[PDB]
Amino acid sequence: QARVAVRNVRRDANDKVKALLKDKEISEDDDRRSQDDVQKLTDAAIKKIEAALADKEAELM
Amino acid sequence: PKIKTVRGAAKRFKKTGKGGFKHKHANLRHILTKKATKRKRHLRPKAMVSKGDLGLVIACLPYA
Amino acid sequence: GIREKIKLVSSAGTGHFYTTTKNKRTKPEKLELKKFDPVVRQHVIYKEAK
Amino acid sequence: TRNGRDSEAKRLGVKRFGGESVLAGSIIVRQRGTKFHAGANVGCGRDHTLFAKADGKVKFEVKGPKNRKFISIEAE
RNA sequence: AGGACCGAACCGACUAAUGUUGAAAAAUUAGCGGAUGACUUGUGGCUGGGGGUGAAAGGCCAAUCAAACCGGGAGAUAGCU
RNA sequence: GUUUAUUAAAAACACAGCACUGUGCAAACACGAAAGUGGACGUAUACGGUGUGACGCCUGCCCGGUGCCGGAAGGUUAAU
RNA sequence: AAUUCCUUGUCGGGUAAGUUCCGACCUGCACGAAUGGCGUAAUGAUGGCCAGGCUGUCUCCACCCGAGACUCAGUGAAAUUGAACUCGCUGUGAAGAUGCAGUGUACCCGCGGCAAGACGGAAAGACCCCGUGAACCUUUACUAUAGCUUGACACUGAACA
RNA sequence: CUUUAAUGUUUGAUGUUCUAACGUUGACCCGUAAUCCGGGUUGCGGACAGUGUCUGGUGGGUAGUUUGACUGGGGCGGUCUCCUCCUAAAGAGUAACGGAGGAGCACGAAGGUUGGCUAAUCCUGGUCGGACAUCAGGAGGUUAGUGCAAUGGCAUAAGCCAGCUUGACUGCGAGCGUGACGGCGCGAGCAGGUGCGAAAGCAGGUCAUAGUGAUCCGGUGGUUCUGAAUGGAAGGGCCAUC
Ligand SMILES: [Mg+2]
Ligand SMILES: [Mg+2]
Ligand SMILES: [Mg+2]
Ligand SMILES: [Mg+2]
Ligand SMILES: [Mg+2]
Ligand SMILES: [Mg+2]
Ligand SMILES: [Mg+2]
Ligand SMILES: [Mg+2]
Ligand SMILES: [Mg+2]
Ligand SMILES: [Mg+2]
Ligand SMILES: [Mg+2]
Ligand SMILES: [Mg+2]
Ligand SMILES: [Mg+2]
Ligand SMILES: [Mg+2]
Ligand SMILES: [Mg+2]
Ligand SMILES: [Mg+2]
Ligand SMILES: [Mg+2]
Ligand SMILES: [Mg+2]
Ligand SMILES: [Mg+2]
Ligand SMILES: [Mg+2]
Ligand SMILES: [Mg+2]
Ligand SMILES: [Mg+2]
Ligand SMILES: [Mg+2]
Ligand SMILES: [Mg+2]
Ligand SMILES: [Mg+2]
Ligand SMILES: [Mg+2]
Ligand SMILES: [Mg+2]
Ligand SMILES: [Mg+2]
Ligand SMILES: [Mg+2]
Ligand SMILES: [Mg+2]
Ligand SMILES: [Mg+2]
Ligand SMILES: [Mg+2]
Ligand SMILES: [Mg+2]
Ligand SMILES: [Mg+2]
Ligand SMILES: [Mg+2]
Repeated sequence: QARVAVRNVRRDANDKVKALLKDKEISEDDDRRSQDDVQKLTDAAIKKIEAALADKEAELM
Repeated sequence: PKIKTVRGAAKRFKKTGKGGFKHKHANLRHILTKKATKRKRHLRPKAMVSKGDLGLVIACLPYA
Repeated sequence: GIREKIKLVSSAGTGHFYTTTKNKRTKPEKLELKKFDPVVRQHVIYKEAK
Repeated sequence: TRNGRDSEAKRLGVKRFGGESVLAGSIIVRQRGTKFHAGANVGCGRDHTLFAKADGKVKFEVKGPKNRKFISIEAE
């Protein structure tokens, strides 16, 4: 459920940017680039989430 | 075939005694109010094609 | 932009005129000035000024 | 903030260094303010261009209680 | 009875190997689909190049085609090699 | 069933079926400067165009934009 | 999902183990109702997955029969090619060296084999950019134009409301 | 005039009747043993339909073309002319998709002159009143101000206020700056005529450097310069202007 929340943020994020493409306020370059930071952010938030999960999984097992 | 004259340069330089050409000064055709009287007054007389341009004017006016 | 062009035109015989601009918006009162009419070759009044 | 504009250089400064003989009329200095001031036989024009009112040699001085440069033209 | 079923001739061309200065400018070999049908085939006819024809692929129109071939304008033009 | 003769046989094209639409016959429509001809020696249970694609259950909301079908008091508007 | 970017989403199933598959969830980046939606018996040289049988596909290759390859005789090509007395290294260098420097090594010449190099052969790169290049194709690009459509006048007349 | 109504005059349109142009891809007759065509007879339409010329709309159905360039490949973004400063190496000039900002105006006074005046900032006092509203004094001394970016100037002020005024002037211009050039700028002085000043004198816009647009094509005013036989005229030129 958590990764899912994280990801939903991936989704608005790209949405915002995606949208700053028309209204040419961003170079197609700009755009790729950023969407990548968002990926970086998302992977990171997740790996955290999985550290946590693992911490606990240790307990339960 | 007779070289044909650049019919339009002939309408803008007139050949002069010693050999140069005289022409009218540009910049005196409109947008006039905004220009100085000194300025305009000096663009009234005619003028001699420059050392650098004869080349081109003679080129155009082979029968001048 | 905004500032209209106008002629001021010899009050003497001649059709000769000087040329200038005014702020029509805030100054609608026909401009008017002694200027030199080089035709009559004297200094006459010069009127008109939209 | 988006740079990369400049204006064309107005070709300023001294045109005739001290001692140069000039003809009445010539331009001894171009300048925006009166970096130099007109002295004797030197007119200052309406852009502060200083010129010669007289043929002579160019003379630079610092005169004045304010210690200002002046350009004059001595007859030669 | 049937754009029905298996299967030669016939018509196709799905896969593989060979071949690739080939036996061949598209094939051979083993397998493959159709096989009374919108089937297939001989002879002749008709449709012509911004035109034809096309169960549509921009396919086909004489070993080719996002505009055939031949002759002409013609030594087009080539700030390129 | 068709298709890229010669790298694609397919999920693409076609299909029966469905719908919209045009067409009253010297039909629409198409080949034609035209005459002519096809449509058809047919006649709306016919014929062209377009989309969808057996059959079953079905096919909701929006007509502002853009088409088209109508109306029309007004505004502007061609030759003359 | 022939649609899902994150994505091998999560759960379930199948497996020793399954990024595929099947069944589920809804978080549908970006399904959806004749540009049809969801189903569907049959059909399919159609796409994905599974299993039995099968096996040289494989562990891992062995032997064998045939056509070549090899030798003799006859005939007799090809692409290519500035010229060659045509080695390895390490360096240098228009920057990846048979050819330069240094050095190592090598008696002269075939034959059968193998393809690591000769940036090997073939086609004046198809990608890329350039040219005020070409050509098709699109459209509420520009400009024209066949078609269709509006009116006036002409062929075109007489009465009337 | 409003608004209205009505006979009439003008001009349009709309409808109905007719038949004789015109249509007939109804019928029958002859050429003619012929599905063509022609002529004829008849019926049906009928000045409509249709066609020519002119005209408005529609018109990727078709056609010719256009669709910039810089760029640390191209594209995307950004940029394109002008002005100030730095880079720029103490004359000039000097590049980058180098670092910073501004212009596409404003003003008949914000111009000319003659006379006159002089800021900021802080301290101290005292109405509201504050760190800064006005006033006093002192300090200070141009940090202020300059219509606007930045640089250079400015006290003799170029800063600020008044009076009179139109030099924001017409012809020219020795001489010089700066540009490949087109051009741009500076200029004493000369003639005419002016404004201020008792007068020496100052004034051809504005402290200066941005505030811009070649040529062609026309438009407007002026000048007999030209005027296609001649006199005029159109048109053209010249000067001012859009
Ligand atoms: Mg003129
Ligand atoms: Mg059968
Ligand atoms: Mg095939
Ligand atoms: Mg076979
Ligand atoms: Mg069979
Ligand atoms: Mg045949
Ligand atoms: Mg295609
Ligand atoms: Mg062919
Ligand atoms: Mg062509
Ligand atoms: Mg030719
Ligand atoms: Mg040639
Ligand atoms: Mg089939
Ligand atoms: Mg093929
Ligand atoms: Mg139909
Ligand atoms: Mg379909
Ligand atoms: Mg599934
Ligand atoms: Mg619907
Ligand atoms: Mg479907
Ligand atoms: Mg031999
Ligand atoms: Mg080596
Ligand atoms: Mg090497
Ligand atoms: Mg060998
Ligand atoms: Mg080999
Ligand atoms: Mg090669
Ligand atoms: Mg090449
Ligand atoms: Mg090429
Ligand atoms: Mg076109
Ligand atoms: Mg470019
Ligand atoms: Mg310097
Ligand atoms: Mg230097
Ligand atoms: Mg001032
Ligand atoms: Mg004074
Ligand atoms: Mg105080
Ligand atoms: Mg005449
Ligand atoms: Mg005459």
